Amino acid sequence: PKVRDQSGRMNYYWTLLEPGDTIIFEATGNLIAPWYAFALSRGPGSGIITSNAPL
Amino acid sequence: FGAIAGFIEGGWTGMMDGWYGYHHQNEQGSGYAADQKSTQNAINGITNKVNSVIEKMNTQFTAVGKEFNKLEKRMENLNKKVDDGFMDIWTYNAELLVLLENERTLDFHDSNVKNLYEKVKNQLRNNAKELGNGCFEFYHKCDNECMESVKNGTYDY
Amino acid sequence: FGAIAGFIEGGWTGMMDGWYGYHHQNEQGSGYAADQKSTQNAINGITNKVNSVIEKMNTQFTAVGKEFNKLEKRMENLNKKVDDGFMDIWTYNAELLVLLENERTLDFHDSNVKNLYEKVKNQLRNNAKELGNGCFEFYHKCDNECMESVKNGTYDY
Repeated sequence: PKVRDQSGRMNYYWTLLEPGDTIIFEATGNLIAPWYAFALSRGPGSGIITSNAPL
Repeated sequence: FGAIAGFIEGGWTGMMDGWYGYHHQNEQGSGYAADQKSTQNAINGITNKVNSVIEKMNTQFTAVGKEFNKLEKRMENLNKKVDDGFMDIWTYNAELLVLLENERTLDFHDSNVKNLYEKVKNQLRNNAKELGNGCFEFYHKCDNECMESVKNGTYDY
Repeated sequence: FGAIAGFIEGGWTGMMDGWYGYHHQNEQGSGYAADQKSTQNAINGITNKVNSVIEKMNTQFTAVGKEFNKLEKRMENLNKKVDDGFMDIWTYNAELLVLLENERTLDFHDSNVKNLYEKVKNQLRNNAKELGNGCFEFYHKCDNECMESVKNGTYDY
């Protein structure tokens, strides 16, 4: 069935490449390739707030 | 005890200075006096008691929220069970702690005045009619130089 | 205090009407009387205390059970840990709450009779020998018209 008028689908995936490690992409087709990625250091651990209160 | 709202019926509005003390009718000042020790030891004890109900709860950083997909309903419910569990415990333990320690606080004032009343009756002995209201008719209506010394609890014969 | 089972030793079986009162031997009725205020204020307070240990626990709808497959043993154990945790908390807090507030209830009766006894001794003064048993030998053995007025605490000289 169509969703946003699309019968096709794109499945999205992710991983946290550790410092020093290498990630390798190999494709014969159908790859939605990465273009920009994120360099981050995780904090102690928090959560999401859902609100309309102004910052 | 039965001191507060028992045989000392109601209370006095005229003590801007403290919580406990005396009212003397003799030949001079008709005012009220504070017992800066009977009182400054109670405030030293009550503020100590509030500050420990407040500050004995150390709590770590915690993000309570958890998000689960439509095939994780069991986790969602396990998580909700944990949140309901704490809510039920803290709600019940707090409501009762407030309820019980409030009575423990009102008794504290009974035991204090009853000891202040017994701090002068167990000192003046048979030199006054011990009226049940919480008051003593003086045989030699002390002036302001003597009455201010019964506050320290100091007499002669 | 030391009123109950201290200097008033045992208790009376003859009071079908209340929890506290008097026993008078004078020249007429050898019966017992209830103090409808010393008593109806205690029941107003105790039923208030039970009803708040009962009803201060609001609890939501909860299905405690959780089912896990053979590759979910960790969840199973996490869940069991949560159930054991609450059990341990409510079992310990309940057992002790019952234990402590029972003593707080038995003292309540000490403080009540001791104040009722002190409601007449601090009123009759030296018009009776103050026997240590909790009883007073009357100098003018009051008839039933007077004794029923000491209940209200009303005398003359």
